[PDB]
Amino acid sequence: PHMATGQDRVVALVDMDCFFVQVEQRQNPHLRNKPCAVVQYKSWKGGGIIAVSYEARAFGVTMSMWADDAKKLCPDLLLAQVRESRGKANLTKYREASVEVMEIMSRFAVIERASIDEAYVDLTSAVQERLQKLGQPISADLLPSTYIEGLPQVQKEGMRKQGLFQWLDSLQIDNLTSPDLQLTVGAVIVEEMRAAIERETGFQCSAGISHNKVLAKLACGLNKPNRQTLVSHGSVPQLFSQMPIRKIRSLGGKLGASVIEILGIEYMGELTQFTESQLQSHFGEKNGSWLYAMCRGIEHDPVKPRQLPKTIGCSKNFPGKTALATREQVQWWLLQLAQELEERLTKDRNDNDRVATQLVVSIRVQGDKRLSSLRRCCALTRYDAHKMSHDAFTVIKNCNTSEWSPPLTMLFLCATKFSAS
DNA sequence: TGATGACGCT
DNA sequence: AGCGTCAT
Ligand SMILES: Nc1ccn([C@H]2C[C@H](O)[C@@H](COP(=O)(O)OP(=O)(O)OP(=O)(O)O)O2)c(=O)n1
Ligand SMILES: [Ca+2]
Ligand SMILES: [Ca+2]
Repeated sequence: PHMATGQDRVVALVDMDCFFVQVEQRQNPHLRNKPCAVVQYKSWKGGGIIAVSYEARAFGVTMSMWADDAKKLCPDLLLAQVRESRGKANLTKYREASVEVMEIMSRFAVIERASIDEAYVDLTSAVQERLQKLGQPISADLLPSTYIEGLPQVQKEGMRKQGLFQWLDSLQIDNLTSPDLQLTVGAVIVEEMRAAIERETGFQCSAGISHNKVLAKLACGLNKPNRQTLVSHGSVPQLFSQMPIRKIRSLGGKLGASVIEILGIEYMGELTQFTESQLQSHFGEKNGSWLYAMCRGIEHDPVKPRQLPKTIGCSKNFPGKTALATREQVQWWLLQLAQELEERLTKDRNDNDRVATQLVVSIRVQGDKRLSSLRRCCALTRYDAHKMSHDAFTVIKNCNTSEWSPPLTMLFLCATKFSAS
């Protein structure tokens, strides 16, 4: 009676399907329902693919594939190019499409912007309200695109409905504090949210509904595209019993590899065999407690009330022979970046009633193994591109070993530390 | 041959 | 503060 079960909140994660592709398909109907991809920089191997329609994925086309290589798998692949301004990729169209979706989501609940195409939603309050509206049963008709993970327990839609039926058939609708009922009502609301997003933007999305952010995110990916998935507390032991550790958000990197290496396990469920102290011993007090709870389906990270980015940045690589070797080059490109940055900052100030107060300048030198050879901050007191680019140079001036030596393979300008205005 | 953006550590 | 990790 004193063991927490992490069933206190209803949390959703809404993620747009093949997002940059949908933005380009809305604009150009010729791309709709076709194997297509979004690329940046046409000149090297046809350009780098950064988003892929589900039709193209069926041919094996992936992110981070050169377009020329993708065409070997999928000869009729259609392409849309990222806009280029001031000599660099410009992502404005996708950021603006993002604002369309985020503003719609914000009508339903306060959201946390987690990326350009996804947000978490805390629906706990909304669910309580809808529950008061309700002791009536919940019809399957209200969950037309919802999967219940773990159920049923020979066509795709047939399986979905059978699982949904088993779920609804055993719900206790007379209990307003039932976690399973709360999740179900959550899923009804997310059906409504996803309907509004598609009606008002044209964009389809997937979603996960569970009791916390990590499970919601995991759920979202289980049935994509254009579907949503409910992961109940009860579904966790079976789900985690064969779930590779790397699939869980934040464990896809070196920490996750060390969990696998040090403990000699493969699946998230196997973590339950360790005491909290054992896990803290290996991975630190914070990670240890987090893992101990998370492998039990429990996580407390709040949905933060933030739908605007906290930083506004401009970045460009200069690979191989294109590395910047003269001061005229370095200053010209700092200026190009500063000009895009000023543009976005001025728009931000008018839209969002805030001003950035710190400019961060980051570079990479040719032979450096680190992604950043220098990261330095200075004051950002005026939205002026020439001043920002001049300040950036001043701050990286002493890096030159010299004519710029070694040549620079990356420049980065980032506006940070916003204050109300 | 990429362009971002959040958060943790000392 | 500057660096790193993780991700999208
Ligand atoms: N390494 C990456 C990953 C993504 N994106 C951009 C392109 C994507 O369209 C968008 C959202 O990324 P997702 O990882 O959510 O992938 P998609 O939305 O493209 O596909 P899915 O339907 O699998 O979510 O962000 C990017 O520029 N670089
Ligand atoms: Ca997506
Ligand atoms: Ca995403």
